Amino acid sequence: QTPYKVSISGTTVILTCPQYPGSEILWQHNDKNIGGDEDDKNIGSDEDHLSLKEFSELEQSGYYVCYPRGSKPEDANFYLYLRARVCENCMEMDVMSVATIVIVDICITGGLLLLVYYWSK
Amino acid sequence: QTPYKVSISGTTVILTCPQYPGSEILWQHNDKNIGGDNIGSDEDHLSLKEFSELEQSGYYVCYPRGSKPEDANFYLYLRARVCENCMEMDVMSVATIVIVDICITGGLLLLVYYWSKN
Amino acid sequence: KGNHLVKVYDYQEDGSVLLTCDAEAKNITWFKDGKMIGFLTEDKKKWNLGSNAKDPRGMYQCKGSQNKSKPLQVYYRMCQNCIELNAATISGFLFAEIVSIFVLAVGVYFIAGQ
Amino acid sequence: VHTEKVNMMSLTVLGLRILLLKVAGFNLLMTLRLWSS
Amino acid sequence: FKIPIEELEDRVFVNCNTSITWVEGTVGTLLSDITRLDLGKRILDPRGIYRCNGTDIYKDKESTVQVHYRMCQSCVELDPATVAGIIVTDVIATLLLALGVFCFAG
Amino acid sequence: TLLLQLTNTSAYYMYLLLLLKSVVYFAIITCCLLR
Amino acid sequence: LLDPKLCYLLDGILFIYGVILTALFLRVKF
Amino acid sequence: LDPKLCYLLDGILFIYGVILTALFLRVK
Repeated sequence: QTPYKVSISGTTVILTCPQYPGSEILWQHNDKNIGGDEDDKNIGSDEDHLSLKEFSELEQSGYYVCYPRGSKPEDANFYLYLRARVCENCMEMDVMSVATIVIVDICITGGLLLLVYYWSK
Repeated sequence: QTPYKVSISGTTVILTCPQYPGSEILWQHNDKNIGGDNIGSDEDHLSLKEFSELEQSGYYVCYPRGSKPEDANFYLYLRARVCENCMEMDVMSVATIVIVDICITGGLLLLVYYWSKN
Repeated sequence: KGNHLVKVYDYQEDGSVLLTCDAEAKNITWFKDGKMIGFLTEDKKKWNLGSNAKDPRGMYQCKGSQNKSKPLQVYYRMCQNCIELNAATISGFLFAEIVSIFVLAVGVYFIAGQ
Repeated sequence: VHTEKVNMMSLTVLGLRILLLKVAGFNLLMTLRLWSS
Repeated sequence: FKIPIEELEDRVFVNCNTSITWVEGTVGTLLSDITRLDLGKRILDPRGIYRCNGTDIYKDKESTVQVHYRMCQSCVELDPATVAGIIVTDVIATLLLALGVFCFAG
Repeated sequence: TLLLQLTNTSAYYMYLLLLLKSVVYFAIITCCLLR
Repeated sequence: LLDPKLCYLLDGILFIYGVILTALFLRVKF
Repeated sequence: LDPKLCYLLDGILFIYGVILTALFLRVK
């Protein structure tokens, strides 16, 4: 029900929770409240989702919570345990993508050669 | 200054700590007393042969005899990985070999062209 | 103890090296190879160097509140360039060079005004 | 022990091999364009 | 209420107090007897949305965990300079090959 | 794996060297072409 | 890792190139 | 296995291919 989406790009992570959109939400992890206090500028919460930069393997890599005001922290029924080997300027590519791009490159090169040879007439 | 120098070649690691005009200079490693008599230990180097990665790394302090192991000058924190023989190409070496090969191919190809033109 | 407060943290499976200076002061900066480069702001005392791939070096001082802190060092040489020298790689190098030279020589011979 | 940059080297060696193939084909093609064979 | 997760050697376990009812995710290598289930290798990058029921002190509660590991192994660190140079040299080389085939065709 | 990095670096240097050789060959043939 | 698979893929492509062209050469010489 | 064998076989295949290319385009 309304799963979390940890979308990441390079060293930065975008983490959003669609459990209850359209309300103030402070997400606490490991028994302390980490919301919007401008703390360290690393947690950027714009409207609902809070982003982290300079992610570390040890700290801030654990549980997570979503709930609005009024309700207590010990009320929410969801918990995200994410461990992220956060890496700088990198992505995941299987062999299939490289094979596809190589085949495409060879094909387009051959097509261009044939086109030029045809134009040579 | 005290430019702590480490040179690693092959599987043997040697090093130097220029502070000494001639003394006992005792060595330490995470509170261990590496050296003496086996484990490599020289007057100036330590000759770390069979240098594996996980079992042998950490602090290394050069402090002469008769002094506490704390009021020494520097450390090095040597961390290294040795496969077997290998070698490390700095950009100077690769530039040198590229230039040498350029010279070789240019000379030989020009000579064979001169021969074939005849 | 005395004068020695520079601890490098390790035993992490990812490629990162970092320092800790256990001093109690405000905005303790970091020296480097004898001229000052880095600067510390509060809420952190974790002046990271990056990754153990660029082979960090040099002597680092954090200005303790008495006079100074003498360095430790940094030296990381993992493998980066690792050309093997067995009876396979050097033989392959010689063989490939000879083959390429031979093919180009044949081509040039054919090239010469014929 | 990390496998982060070995993939980068294996990806760039493929680019180098494809460049070598293209340039060798080009050079052979022109050399034969000249004359003789 | 949380779902404890610990890695003994190379396996991520999920056990809270009792059997865990998988609802969507990864249900692969499991030593399911009554309590602990794991998902084999850590490097395998395991994900999934899980569940477990009331525990010793907490009856009739239901809290869910969501493992979203990212231990990338097929994972490449692209250097912008290197990739840019490779792609530009590749396109230059293919244009040069076209020029060569044109010059030969005549 | 270490062996993969070993072989990969050796082969990268080898292929760069081969491309470098083919470049000077191209230079010679194009000098012949223009003349 | 992907190096073995990539090398064998490129080798397969080059072998296909070799085979088609030797077939064409055999056609012309015949 | 080992990538070394793969690369050696690739080089042999490449030289064979270039030689056959030269012969084919010479005859045709």
